[PDB]
Amino acid sequence: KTKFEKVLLIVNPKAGQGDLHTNLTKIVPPLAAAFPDLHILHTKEQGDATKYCQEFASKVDLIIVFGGDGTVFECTNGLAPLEIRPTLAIIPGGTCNDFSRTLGVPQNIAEAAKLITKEHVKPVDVAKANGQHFLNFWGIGKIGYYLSTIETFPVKITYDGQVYEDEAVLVMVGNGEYLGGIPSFIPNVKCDDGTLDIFVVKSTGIQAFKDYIGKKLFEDSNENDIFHVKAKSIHIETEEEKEVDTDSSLHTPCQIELLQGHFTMIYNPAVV
Repeated sequence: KTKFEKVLLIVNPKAGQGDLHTNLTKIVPPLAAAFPDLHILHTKEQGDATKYCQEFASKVDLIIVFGGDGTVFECTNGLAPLEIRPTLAIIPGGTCNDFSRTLGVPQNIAEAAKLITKEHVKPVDVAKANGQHFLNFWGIGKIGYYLSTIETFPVKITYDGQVYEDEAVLVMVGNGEYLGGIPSFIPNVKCDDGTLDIFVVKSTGIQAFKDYIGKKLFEDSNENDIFHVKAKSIHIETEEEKEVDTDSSLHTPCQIELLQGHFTMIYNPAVV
């Protein structure tokens, strides 16, 4: 007997290295075997995943998304503002699959589908920036590309009553544990620790920051060239309005809040 009476699987037909038929041979059978009421819908256009989430949110217990970061993000945005939000699961169908990695989901899609079958679920925090939800990151100054080509601007940050003023080349607020297919360069960021990670690279910390990239660090290095703190309530102000990037249209100034345990998600306890 399962804890998910009704299941929806959303499929992006474009997703996955291989072709639709081959992908579906890998993921559907274990799901169909495990869940006696399973509804499968293909997306057709941008926005469909969001609409399916919103339509089935009160009707199913588990929503599974097969697709890349864009499709996953459609789901996050679809579900986050709703009063009733089923458990969510991801089968990685893009190149980065940042949030699936955060949950320790196998990148082999057959293995990812079988994982869902084990029904291991945990609460995950969801961020809100100026009334916009994000799962992974908020940044001023997507990630897979910006890193590859890795000027200064003043910033003022208030976070739980304290403040930080300085000249920064990059400002980020992290929730997810992976960015651009690899471990987040923000040390000890966690999707479920009840706080957000502020990470600032100062005009002078470019070199040091280059060093952080790639590594999974747990302690900080350059308190002088890089500012890193954890906070629950964050306000970021700049000299001139700047544009914001997330997992979208925001811009400074900006208030950020964290919704603790807002989603429940399937994950891999053998890895995370």
